[PDB]
Amino acid sequence: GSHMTVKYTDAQIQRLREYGNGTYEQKVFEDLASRDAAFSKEMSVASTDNEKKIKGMIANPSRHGLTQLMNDIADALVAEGFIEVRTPIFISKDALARMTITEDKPLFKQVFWIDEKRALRPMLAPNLYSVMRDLRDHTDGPVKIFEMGSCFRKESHSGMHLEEFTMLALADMGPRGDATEVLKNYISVVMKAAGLPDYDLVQEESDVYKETIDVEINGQEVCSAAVGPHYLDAAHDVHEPWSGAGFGLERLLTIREKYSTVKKGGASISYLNGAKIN
Amino acid sequence: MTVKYTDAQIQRLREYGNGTYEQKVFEDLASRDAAFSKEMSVASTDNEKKIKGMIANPSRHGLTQLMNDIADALVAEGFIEVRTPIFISKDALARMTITEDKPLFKQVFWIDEKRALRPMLAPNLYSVMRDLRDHTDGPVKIFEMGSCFRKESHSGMHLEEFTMLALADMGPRGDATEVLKNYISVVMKAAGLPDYDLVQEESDVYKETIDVEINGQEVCSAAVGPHYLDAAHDVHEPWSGAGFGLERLLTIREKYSTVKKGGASISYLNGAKIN
Ligand SMILES: Nc1ncnc2c1ncn2[C@@H]1O[C@H](COP(=O)(O)OP(=O)(O)NP(=O)(O)O)[C@@H](O)[C@H]1O
Ligand SMILES: Nc1ncnc2c1ncn2[C@@H]1O[C@H](COP(=O)(O)OP(=O)(O)NP(=O)(O)O)[C@@H](O)[C@H]1O
Ligand SMILES: O=C(O)C(Cc1cccc(C(F)(F)F)c1)C(=O)O
Ligand SMILES: O=C(O)C(Cc1cccc(C(F)(F)F)c1)C(=O)O
Ligand SMILES: [Mg+2]
Ligand SMILES: [Mg+2]
Ligand SMILES: [Mg+2]
Ligand SMILES: [Mg+2]
Ligand SMILES: [Mg+2]
Repeated sequence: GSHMTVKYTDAQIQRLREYGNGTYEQKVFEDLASRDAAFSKEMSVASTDNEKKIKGMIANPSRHGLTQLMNDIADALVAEGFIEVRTPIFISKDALARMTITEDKPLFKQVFWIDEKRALRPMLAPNLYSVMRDLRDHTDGPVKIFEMGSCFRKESHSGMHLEEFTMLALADMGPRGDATEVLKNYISVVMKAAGLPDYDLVQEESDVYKETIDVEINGQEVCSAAVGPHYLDAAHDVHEPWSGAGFGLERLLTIREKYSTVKKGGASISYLNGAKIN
Repeated sequence: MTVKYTDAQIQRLREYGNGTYEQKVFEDLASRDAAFSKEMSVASTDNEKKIKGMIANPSRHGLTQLMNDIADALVAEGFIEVRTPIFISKDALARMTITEDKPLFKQVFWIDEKRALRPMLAPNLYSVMRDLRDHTDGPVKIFEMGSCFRKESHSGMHLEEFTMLALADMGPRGDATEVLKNYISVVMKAAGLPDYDLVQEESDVYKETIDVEINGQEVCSAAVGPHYLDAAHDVHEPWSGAGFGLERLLTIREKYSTVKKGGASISYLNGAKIN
C-alpha cells in the first residue's frame, strides 16, 4: 500500500490475474494517476489476449494441456521400463491408518470421507504400494510402476493448492543399486519429459515420510521423493526395499506455461488450457 | 446334455479366467464339476502367464490407451478436450431433475450438504459448452473422459467408479441426429468395435436415449436436443451428445469376462488378476 513507489493494488492484481497470464506485481509508478492509467491498459491487454486465446483454441482444438503433459511423462516412463497402473479413487479407512494418517494427524483433517469406512484418496502411495507388492510375487526382477490421477484434499485455499489435483506417483520396488542415484535419474526423466529440465533438490520435513527430497523451481515445490518407509506393510515383518516420487502435474504445467494462478491448467468449469471461458 | 456351470462356479471361473464359461453344457453334475476343476486350473495358469508377460514388456495401461485412441480420433474431428471437476453441486444435479424425491437420488455419493461426486458428465459439459458458445458462432464440439461415481448393485457390467467419455456438439451443421450417428461411428471405430447397434431406450433423466449396444450390452447412451433439460442450462439450440462407458468398451473388445478387469483396480491389471 505504498504511496511513494506505487504498485498495482491487491485488487488490481487479482483482476489482472483473472484473465491475464503476465507478471504484474513488479510494476512501479510515480503516482496513483500513473498506476491507474497503466492498469487500464494492462487490463485491456489481458482481457483481449484471453479472448484471442479461447477463440483460437475453439477453432483449433488440441488434446487438453494436462492430458498431453500426462502422456509425455507416461511415454517417457514406459520407455524406462515402468508399468502404468490405474487404481481406485476410493480407499479404506484401514489403508489411511496404515500410513499413520490417523485421527491425530494434520493430513487427517484434510480427508474427504465417503462413508464410515472409505474416503477419497489424498495420495497415491497406499494403492501403489499394494499393487507393487503383489506384482513382486510374479517376478524376480525389480518392479517399476507409476500412476497419474486425481487425489483430493481439504485445503486452506492458498497459493498453489486445489481441492482436487492430479498427482503423478512413480515407484520402484525390489533389488537396489545406489538407490538415490537411481531415484534422481527418474526425477530427471520426468522433469525433462515435462519440459522443465532446470530444478533444485531441497530436503524438506514431512510428517508422513519423516524426511523427503523435494523438487523446487524458484522455491515452489512440485514433487516429493523418498526412499520408502515400511509402516504401510504392517502385515509383514520383512519388507521389500522401494522408493518413489510424487509430482504435482497442475503445478508443473502452471510453471511451464507461466499461468498466473494454479486454477487455470487442470480440471475446471471456469478455465480451459490457461484461458478463462466466462 | 443340459447341465451348466452354476453361478458360483461361473464367478470362480471368471475371477482368473477370461474364457466364455456360460456356454458349456454337461451330461450330469459329475461331468460339470470335473470340467470346472480343469477349467479353473487352466484359467489360473493362463492368468499367471499373462501377468508375467506384462512385467516383461511394460506398457501404457489398457484403459489409458483406449482413452488416447478415442481422444485422438475426436481431436481429429475438431473436438475440444476439456477436463472438469469431479465435484458438482446439489443444484447442478437438480437441474438434471435428480432431486430428493426421485429414486435416482439415492445412487449419488455425497461429499457435503451441497456437493456430490458427479454420477455423469452432462452437468459440467452443459456448463462448458454453453460458455464456449459465447465465443463462437460455429458448432461447439467438446468431450471429456473422467471418473464418475454411482452407488450400484452387483458388478453386472457395473462399477462404483467408472470412466465415462462424453462428447457433445452444440449447434451442429446438419441434422443433430445424423451428426450424432457419425460421431458415435468415429468413437466406436477408434475403439476397435466397428460392429454395434443403435437402439432407442428409456431414461429417467432424459426420458429417451439412443443407446449403443453390442450383443445387447449397453455401452453408450446418447441424446439429441432441443431437449426439456436445456432450459435449466440456458441452452436454446439443437445439440447432440453421447456418453460412453470406457471400461465396458474395453471389456467387450478384449473379451474380458467381467467389467472389473480392464479399469482402475488393486486386484486386476489389464485383464489379469495380480493377487
Ligand atoms: N492441494 C494440492 N494442489 C495441487 N497440487 C498439490 C496439492 N497437494 C499436493 N500437490 C502436489 O502433489 C505433490 C505431493 O506431495 P505432498 O507431500 O503430499 O504435498 P505437500 O507436501 O503437502 N505440498 P504443499 O502442500 O504445497 O506443501 C506435491 O509435491 C505437489 O506438487
Ligand atoms: N456403474 C457403471 N459402471 C460402468 N459403466 C457404467 C456404469 N454406469 C454407466 N456406465 C456407462 O456409462 C454410459 C453412460 O451412462 P448412463 O447411460 O447414464 O448409464 P446407464 O443408463 O444407467 N447404464 P445401465 O446401468 O447398464 O442401465 C452407459 O452407457 C454405460 O456404458
Ligand atoms: O504421501 C505423499 O506424501 C505423496 C507423495 C509421495 C512420496 C513418496 C513416494 C510416493 C509414491 F510411491 F506413491 F510414488 C508418493 C503420495 O503418497 O502420493
Ligand atoms: O453423462 C450423462 O449425463 C449421460 C450421457 C450423455 C447423454 C447426452 C449428452 C451428454 C453430454 F452432454 F455430456 F455430452 C452425455 C449419461 O448417460 O449419464
Ligand atoms: Mg499440503
Ligand atoms: Mg511434500
Ligand atoms: Mg444404471
Ligand atoms: Mg440404461
Ligand atoms: Mg444409459
